[PDB]
Amino acid sequence: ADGVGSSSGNWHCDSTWLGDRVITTSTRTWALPTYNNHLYKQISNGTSGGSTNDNTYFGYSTPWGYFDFNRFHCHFSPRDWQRLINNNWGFRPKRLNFKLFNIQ
Amino acid sequence: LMGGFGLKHPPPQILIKNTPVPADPPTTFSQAKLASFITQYSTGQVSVEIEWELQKENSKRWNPEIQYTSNYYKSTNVDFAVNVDGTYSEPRPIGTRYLTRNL
Repeated sequence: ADGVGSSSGNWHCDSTWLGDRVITTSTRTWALPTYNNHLYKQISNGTSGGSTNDNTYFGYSTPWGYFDFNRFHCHFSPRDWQRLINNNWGFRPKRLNFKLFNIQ
Repeated sequence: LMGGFGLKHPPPQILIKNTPVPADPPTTFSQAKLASFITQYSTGQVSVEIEWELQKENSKRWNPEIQYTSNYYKSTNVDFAVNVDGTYSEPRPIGTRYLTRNL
């Protein structure tokens, strides 16, 4: 069924409040550039050039990108965040589900 | 018009009275009703329990809604609490209308 003219996913964004748990789903549109012209490159900073010893580093930059949802406002709206903080003593994440679809 | 729920058959009236206990009658018969009673009062505990049904808020509004809040700033007394002399007070009227809906 995978094809050019049929969508591979739907837009699911909302929250649902059931008893002792809440399920917050959110959908976004992204754009991915080519990084580093498909190259790995080492990156470093030394003391030469007026930089401090404290800021020295050595590493690599990769052509890859990455998905990160580590901020709460990704998952919660301001109204949902208000329901959470006003009514509850505590919360913790139970489980996660991730999807990529409708790729151009 | 003052507020609340109109009811054709509302909660019934609950009527209570101390049964009269007469003092000693005359020892010779008299038809007049007895006007002399023992002074009495009664005390006790009353308990009432109501079950309320709730209508949950389904709103899809994005921005945070207005809530009823206690003032954060310091004060001599706590709102809705007893004072130094021990009397309880309600500092303000609290209505029920805070969350919002669309027409």
